[PDB]
Amino acid sequence: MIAPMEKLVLAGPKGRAKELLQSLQQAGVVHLETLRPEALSAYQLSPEERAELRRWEAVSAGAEHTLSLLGLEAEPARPFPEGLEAAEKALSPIQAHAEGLTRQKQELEEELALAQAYLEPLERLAALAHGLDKSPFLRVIPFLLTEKELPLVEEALRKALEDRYLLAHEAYAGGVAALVVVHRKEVDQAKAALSRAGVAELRLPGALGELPLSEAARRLKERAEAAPRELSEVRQHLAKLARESASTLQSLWTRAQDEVARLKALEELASGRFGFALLGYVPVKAKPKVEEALARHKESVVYNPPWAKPFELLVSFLNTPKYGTFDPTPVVPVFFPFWFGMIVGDIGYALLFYLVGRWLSGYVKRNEPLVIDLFALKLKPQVIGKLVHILNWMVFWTVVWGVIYGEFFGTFLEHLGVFGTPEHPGLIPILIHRIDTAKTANLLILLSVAFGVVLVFFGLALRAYLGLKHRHMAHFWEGVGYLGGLVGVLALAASYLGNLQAGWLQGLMYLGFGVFLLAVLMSRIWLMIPEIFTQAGHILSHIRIYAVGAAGGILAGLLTDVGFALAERLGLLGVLLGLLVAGVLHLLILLLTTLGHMLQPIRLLWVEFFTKFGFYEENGRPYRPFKSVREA
Amino acid sequence: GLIKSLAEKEKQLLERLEAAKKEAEERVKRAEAEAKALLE
Amino acid sequence: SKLEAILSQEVEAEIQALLQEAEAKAEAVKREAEEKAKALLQARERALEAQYRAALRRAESA
Repeated sequence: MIAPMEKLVLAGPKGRAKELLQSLQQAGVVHLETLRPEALSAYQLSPEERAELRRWEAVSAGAEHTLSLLGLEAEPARPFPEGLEAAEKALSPIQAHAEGLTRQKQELEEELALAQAYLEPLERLAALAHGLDKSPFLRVIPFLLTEKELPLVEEALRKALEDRYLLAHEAYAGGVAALVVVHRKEVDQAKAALSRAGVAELRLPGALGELPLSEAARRLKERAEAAPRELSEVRQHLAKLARESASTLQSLWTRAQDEVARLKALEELASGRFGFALLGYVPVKAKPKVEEALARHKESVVYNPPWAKPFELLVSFLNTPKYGTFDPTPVVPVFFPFWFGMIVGDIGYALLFYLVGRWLSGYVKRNEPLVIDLFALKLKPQVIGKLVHILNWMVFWTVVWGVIYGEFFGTFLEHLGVFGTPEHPGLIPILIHRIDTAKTANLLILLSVAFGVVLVFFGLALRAYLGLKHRHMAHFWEGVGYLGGLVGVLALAASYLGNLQAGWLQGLMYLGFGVFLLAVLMSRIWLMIPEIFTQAGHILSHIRIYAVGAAGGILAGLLTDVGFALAERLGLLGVLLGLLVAGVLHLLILLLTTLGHMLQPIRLLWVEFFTKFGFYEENGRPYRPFKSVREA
Repeated sequence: GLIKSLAEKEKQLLERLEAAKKEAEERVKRAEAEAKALLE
Repeated sequence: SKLEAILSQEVEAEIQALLQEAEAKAEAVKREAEEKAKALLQARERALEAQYRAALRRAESA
């Protein structure tokens, strides 16, 4: 249909062109390009193919259009054959039928809109006018004015006409309908009087207005009455039309989409031998082999589980050759526990995160927009919900661990094992979070730091590896010098951390530690020699974020001591249900912010990731927001 | 890509079309001769 | 390869339609001449034949 062989099209990053080419070449594929720089050894662009293209576009578009007016819109689907001609033929009756009704629907609505609005002035004016609208032989001017204009028209009329006219008005809501009646001889003067007044002849578009009021009034009544009934009948037909034939459109539409791309791709190969990917035309025999050998990479168009799922997608860039350095695939176990352990809390909080999870991988039908989430129904599309089933679970797992770190947190929140106050407070367990002891807090602080110090190591090793294995002396020097930097930080810290633990064990080694730093920074020379401050800021940043991870955590915890524990009344056994009045509202606001907190991790990682520490992305660049990748 | 292989193979073909045309024009040169001879 | 095979195979099948065409464009020339020639030898039998019969008649009639 495009060649006697049918094209299969695949694309991915620049690195995959070569790997894609080797597996495909082996499969039994023919009319292969990319290949060399001036290839034209197969088939090329021609009028006819372009013509066909035009035709397919018409097919695509027509389906879309008809669906739009009709209501709903089609899914993508796999191609269903039906001749190009046949398809063209297919499209025709349905669009036309639908279209005619679409017109009818608008027309009916338009009639009603005018008819309702105009009905009241016209009957009212007609009643006033009656006896002159048997045949004007007296000439009449209708007009609506409310209260304000009413003296102005009369005064004008009186001067011009004298008093040989009849001026009448009655209210009806929508001002008062007013009439001036004059002889057919006085008409010129009567109108002139109106011109001054600023009020002017009430008009209805088309035939009706020119026709005196009585005839017009009748005409408005028939239309008003007619239109709603008629609309129902046609609309009903439209509804029916959608139900049956929407299906037809969808299958056709989809077929058209694959064809359009396929042809366009072909145009690209013909001429100027493509860019970076790899195509080819495949006999049916070759077609399974090509799906078969792929090494986890390409995107095509033809024609434990938590841990494995994102790991499988980072693998495609593990296989990509572009450096001798490593990719961010190890990232998943450094992130994953911690991400869960970001959740911190107790009875009023963490230990309630369970519920949230149950609505994700599940739902509860009491939730206005989490209706049937297993079949996806949302304030965003059903399809998105179905796709992010993968996610709904990864979030659910988050919920399972976050609840668990609710007891992890809650170890140091109670007992008579370690703190000399009650086993569980009898009102509600947890009433005062005990960590405000210098030491108790300190160990949790230093604990957080540690996962960060390791992350500093993770980057700089990889970083040094970029320059090692490419022989970028510049990348080597960067990674090495910053590890020199670490030595000085550690000296000062000890002199405050035990105060007297070291600080003269390593604080006199310090004179020599500064020497360990500067050896290779000076080898790069550097012009941005100052930047080493900021590099010290990175060591500290890992600490700092981790520190925040503690503090913000604690902050979360201190709200249960007024929001679930006790904050109102001297103290009773009614305090349980006294406190819930404010508590519940505040809870969700609190909930939201910790979602923000989990982005602190990603940013933390991103300090290293997007900034080349043996990694691709460097303030963007090819390779795509990795956050969004590992999420599944 | 190996440039030469496909960028030369595309030439071989042309010279087979070319060769057809040559072998053709002679047939015309044959009938021209014959057109004279039989009348002469 | 089989890829280069399809391009061969096409070019040759086209070649033979040119060559057979070439023959036909000749064939009509060849056969045109034949037809023309027939009309020349015959037409000259005619005129000369009259120049015979009529010659003898007037000779006898004389």
